Amino acid sequence: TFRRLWPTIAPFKAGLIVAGVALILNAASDTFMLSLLKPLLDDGFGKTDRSVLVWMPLVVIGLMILRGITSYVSSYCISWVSGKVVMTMRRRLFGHMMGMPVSFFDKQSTGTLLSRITYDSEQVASSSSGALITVVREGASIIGLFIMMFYYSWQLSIILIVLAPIVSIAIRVVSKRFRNISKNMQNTMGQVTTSAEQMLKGHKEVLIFGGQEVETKRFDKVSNRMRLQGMKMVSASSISDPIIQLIASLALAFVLYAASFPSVMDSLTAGTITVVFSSMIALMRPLKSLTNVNAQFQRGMAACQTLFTILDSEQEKDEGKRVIERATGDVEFRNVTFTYPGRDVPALRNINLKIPAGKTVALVGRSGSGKSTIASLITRFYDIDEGEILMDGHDLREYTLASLRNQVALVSQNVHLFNDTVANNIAYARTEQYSREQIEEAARMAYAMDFINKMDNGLDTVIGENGVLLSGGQRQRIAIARALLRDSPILILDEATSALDTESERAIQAALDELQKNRTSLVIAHRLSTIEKADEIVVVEDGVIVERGTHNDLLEHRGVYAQLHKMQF
Amino acid sequence: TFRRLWPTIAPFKAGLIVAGVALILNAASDTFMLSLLKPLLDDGFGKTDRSVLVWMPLVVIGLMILRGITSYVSSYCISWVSGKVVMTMRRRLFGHMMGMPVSFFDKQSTGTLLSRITYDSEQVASSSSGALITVVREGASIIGLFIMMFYYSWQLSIILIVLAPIVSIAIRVVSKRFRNISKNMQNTMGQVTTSAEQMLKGHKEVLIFGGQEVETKRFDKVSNRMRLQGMKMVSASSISDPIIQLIASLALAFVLYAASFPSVMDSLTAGTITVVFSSMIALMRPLKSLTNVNAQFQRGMAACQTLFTILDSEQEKDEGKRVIERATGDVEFRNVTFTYPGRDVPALRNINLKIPAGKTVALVGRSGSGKSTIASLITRFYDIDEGEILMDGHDLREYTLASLRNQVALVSQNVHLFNDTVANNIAYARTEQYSREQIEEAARMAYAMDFINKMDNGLDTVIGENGVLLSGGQRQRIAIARALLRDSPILILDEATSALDTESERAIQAALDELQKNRTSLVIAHRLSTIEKADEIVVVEDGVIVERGTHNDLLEHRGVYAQLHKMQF
Repeated sequence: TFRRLWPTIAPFKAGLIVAGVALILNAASDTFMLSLLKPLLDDGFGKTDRSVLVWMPLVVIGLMILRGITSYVSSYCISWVSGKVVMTMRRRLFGHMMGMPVSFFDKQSTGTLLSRITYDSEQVASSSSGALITVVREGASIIGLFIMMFYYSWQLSIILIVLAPIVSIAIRVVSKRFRNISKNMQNTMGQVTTSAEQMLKGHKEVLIFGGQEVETKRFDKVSNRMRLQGMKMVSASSISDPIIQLIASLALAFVLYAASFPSVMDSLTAGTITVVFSSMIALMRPLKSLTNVNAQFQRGMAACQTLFTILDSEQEKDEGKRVIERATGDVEFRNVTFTYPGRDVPALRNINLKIPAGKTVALVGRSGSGKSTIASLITRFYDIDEGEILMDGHDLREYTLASLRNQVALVSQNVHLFNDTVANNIAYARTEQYSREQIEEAARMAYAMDFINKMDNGLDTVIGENGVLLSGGQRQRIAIARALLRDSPILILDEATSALDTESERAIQAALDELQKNRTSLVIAHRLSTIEKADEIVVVEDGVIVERGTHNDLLEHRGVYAQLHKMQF
Repeated sequence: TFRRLWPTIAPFKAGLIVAGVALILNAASDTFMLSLLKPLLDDGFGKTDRSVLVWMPLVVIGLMILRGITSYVSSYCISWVSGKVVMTMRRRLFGHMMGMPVSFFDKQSTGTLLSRITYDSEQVASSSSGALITVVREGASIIGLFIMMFYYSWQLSIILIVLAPIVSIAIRVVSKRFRNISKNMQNTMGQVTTSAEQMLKGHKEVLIFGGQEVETKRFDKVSNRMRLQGMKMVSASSISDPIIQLIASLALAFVLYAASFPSVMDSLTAGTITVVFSSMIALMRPLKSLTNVNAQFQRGMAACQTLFTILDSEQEKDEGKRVIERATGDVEFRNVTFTYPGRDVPALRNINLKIPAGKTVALVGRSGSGKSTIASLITRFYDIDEGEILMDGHDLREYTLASLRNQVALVSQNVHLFNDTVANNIAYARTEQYSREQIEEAARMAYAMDFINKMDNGLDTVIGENGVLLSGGQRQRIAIARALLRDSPILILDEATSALDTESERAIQAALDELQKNRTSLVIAHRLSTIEKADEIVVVEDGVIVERGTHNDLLEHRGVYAQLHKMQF
C-alpha cells in the first residue's frame, strides 16, 4: 500500500531537506551546463574568430566542481537519513523480537532471519532514498530543461513537445502489435518444438522397430518447418526496429521542417538547435526513472510492510503477574499434554511427573522424540497446551514470566557465549547485582579455574566469537560456572555430550554433583552414572512415564528401561 | 577452440558476404547521418541562406530509409545463415544420436536434452551471428567515424584521440583503487554483521537469564558500529562518482582550452566541433560492444564444444556383421551378468535361462529389479557386460544390429505413437515393403480394428500427438498391430500396467494370445491367466532364476511364487 510511518523518519527530516536542496542544486548544475553549451557554439566560438573562449573552461570546470560538492553533500545527507532510520528500525525490531517467543525461532527462519535483520532492513531505506532522490532531482531536471526550452524556444520547443506524445504512442502501438504477432508465432514455434520433443522421446521404439531413414527424413521436414518459423518470427522482431526508427525519423524530419520559415518560427534559431536537442536526449532517461520510481517505492514499502508484520507480531503473553523472590517449592506436572506447534502429532500426552524439592530426577527414556521439550516447559519457551505445572502452590504460568524465568538455570552441550569479557559472560545480566570476587569464587568452585587462568588477560578477556573460540567442553564449564554463581533454585541439564573428553569429564561431573548437592535438578543426561546417582528415574516413549523410581527397580521390572540398560553398555 | 564448422557454413558464404556488405552500408548510413549535422549547423541555421535547411531533411529521411532496408536485408540474410547452420547442425546431431546407444539415454539428461536440440543449437548460431554483426558493423563504425573527424579536423581529432586513453586509464585506476577500498570496508561490514548474527543466533540463553536490558544496549552499540561502516562504505562509493566525472571534465576542459589556446586549430567553424563531439559520444557504445564480441564468440564456441562432444562420441557397438533373414533359432541366456552403467550395484548376476523355440516362458516380479532389463538384452539396447546369449547358436553381439532388431518385436503398455497416419504407424519404415491391403489385413485379425473403423478418415488419419490423442489401451492395441504384420520370430511382451479396461481387456488378451500363439515369445506379466498359459515359469528376484517350472509346480514348492500368488488373486 502507500501507508507509511512518518514519525520513524520525522526527527531527522532536517537532514532530508538539506539533501533535497542539494539534489535540486545538482540538477540545476546539469541544466546550467546544458545552457552553457549554447554560448560555446555561437558567441564563444568563430563568430568573428577566436573571440573569447576562455570563460568556457573555467566556468564548466567550476560548474563541475559545484556538481561534485552537491553530489557529495547529497550522498552524505541521504546516507545520514537512511542510516538513522535503519538504526531506529533495527533497534525496535530487536526490542520487539526478544519479547516474542521461540514460536518464530522454532527453525521457521534462521538463515533468512539474517535477511530480516540486515538485507531488507537496509533495502527499505535504500529504496526510500532512491525514490526520494529520483523524484526530487529528476523533477528538478524536467523543470530545468523545460524552462530552458521556453527561454530559448517559444515556438520550436512547443511543437516538439506536442509531437512527443504522438511519436511515443505511435512507437508504443507499433511495438505492441509486433509483439502480439511475435507471440502468435511463438505459439506455433513452441508447437513444432514440442513435435520435435515427441519425435526424440521414442528413441527405443525407433531403434527396435525397423530402420531410421524415415525418421531422418521426417525430422528434416520438421526442421525445415521450425526453420521457416524462425524466419517468420526473426523477421517480425527485426522489422520492428526500422519501423519505429522510421517513425522517430518522420518526427525528427518534421521538427526541422518546422524551421522552414513561417512568421511564427525562425525569428530566433541561432545555434540553439543543438542545445534543445541535447535537452531532449538528456530528458529521455529522467522520464524513465520518473516512471520507475513508483515501482521502486512500491517495492521498498512492500519490504517495509513485511518487516512491519515481523515487527508488530504479538510478544509472549505475559498474563502471569505473581512475583516470586525465591522458589523453594517442588516441580510437579499435572497431566500435562503438549502439542508441538506446526506438527500434527502431539509431542507429549498427559504426564503426572513429580520432582520433589532438593532431589535429582533423570529422564533416561529420551526415546526417538528425545524429549528436550519436557525441560523446555519449565522455561516456558513453549506454552502449555493442557494441564498445569504447580510451583510453590501456584501455577507456573500464573507467575510473572520474568520472575519465574530468572529462577531456572539451563546447561547443555552448546551454550552461545556472548562477545564480551569472560567476567561479563559469567555475570551477564547480573554484573551490578553480583561482585567480581563472587565471580572469581564461582570460577574457583566450578573446577575450571585453570581455563580462566590460562586466558591471556584472565578475568576480563574477550571470550566470545571473533576471539579465542574456547572448546565446547570449556563452554560447558563457563555455563556451569554461570549456574553456580546464579544459585538458581531450579536446575535443568540436557547433557547431550555423553562423550568423554581429555579428563574434563571428571571436572564436569564434579561440577554437576556440586550444583545438584542442593536445589531441584531435572537432568536429560545419557550418563549411566547420572542415572545411578539420581534419586528417581523416569522414561517416556513420547506418551507417558513408562517406568518410575529407582533404576534398580526399573531394571528388575522389564518394561522399557531394561532395553535402555542393555544399549547403555 | 573453434577451428571447425567452417565447411558447414561454406555453401552459405554468399549469405555471409551479402550480409556483411549490408552491415557496412548500414554503418556508412549512420556515419552519414552523423555527418549531416555540419550542413545543418554551419550553414543550415547560422547562415542567412534558407534553401539549405530545407535541402537536408529529405536527405535525412532518405538516409533513414537506407538504414531501414540495410537492417532488413541484414536480418533476412543472417537469418538465412543462422537457420541453415542450425539446420545442418540439428540434422547431423540427430542422425548421430540415432546411432548413439541407449546407454546414453539413461535419463542422465532428458529435460535438458531438449535444451541441447533447440536452446544450445540456437545459441551457437545466435552467438555467431552476434559476433559477425558486431565485429563488422561496429568495426565499420570505428573506421567511419575515425575517417570522419580526421576529414573534418586534422588537429582536434588527434588531440581528442591522445587524451582519450589518458582518461580511460585515469578513471580505471581511480575506480579500481576505490573499489579495493569498498571491498575491504565491505569485509569489515561483514564482520559486524556476523557479530549481529551471533547476537540473535540464540536468544534462549538471553531469555532464561533475562538480560533484556543489556542486549538492547550492546546491539545499539554494534548497530551504531555498522551504521558508521555503512557511512564509510557509502561515502567512498559515492565520492568515486564525482571524482571520475571530474577527470572527464578535466579532459573536456583541456579540449575546449586547446581548441583556441594555440593558433594551430584555427578553423573549427561552428558546427564541426559538434560533429566531432557527437562522433566520439556515439563511438563510445560500439567500442563497448567491440569489447564484448570476444566474450560472445567464446560463449558461442563453448556451446559449440558442448554440442560437438555429442557429435564426437562413439556410436552404438556395431562390430557384428552376421545377418539373419528369419531367426528361427532359440533364445537362451548362459550365465549372463549385466550391470546398469553408472550404477555400482551389480544389476544382474549370472543366469542360465533357456527359452525353447515355439514355447513361451514367463517372468513376474513386483519389485521390478532386473525384470525390465532382462528384455533389453535380447534387443541389445544395453550391451551384455559378461556372458553370452545364443541366437541360432551364435552370440547377439556377433550379429548385425539392424538384422537382429528386425527379427525381434517389442510390445508394451507404453508405446510412443508417431505423428503420422494410422497406416504409417502400423507399418512404420516398412510401408514400401508391405502393401496397404496388407496393412488393413493385419489390422483385421488384430481384433482392435473397431477404433480405426469408426475413425474419422479411416486408415489414413493422423494418430500421434497434436492429433487424435488415442487412448492408452488403444495405443497398446496399435502396438500389437505393429507386431502382427511383422510376424517377428522373437516377441517380447511387457504388460506392466495390467489394467482391466472394460471389454478392451478381453480383446487385448485375445489378440495377445493370437500374436503369441506361434513364434518365440517371452512375456513379462502380472496376469495369472498369462502366467498359467506360459509353458514354463521362471521367477527372478534380481539374483538368479529361483523357481523353474509350471505354475502348479511353483505353487507346490513354496519358494517365492507362493508369495506372489497372494497378491495375484
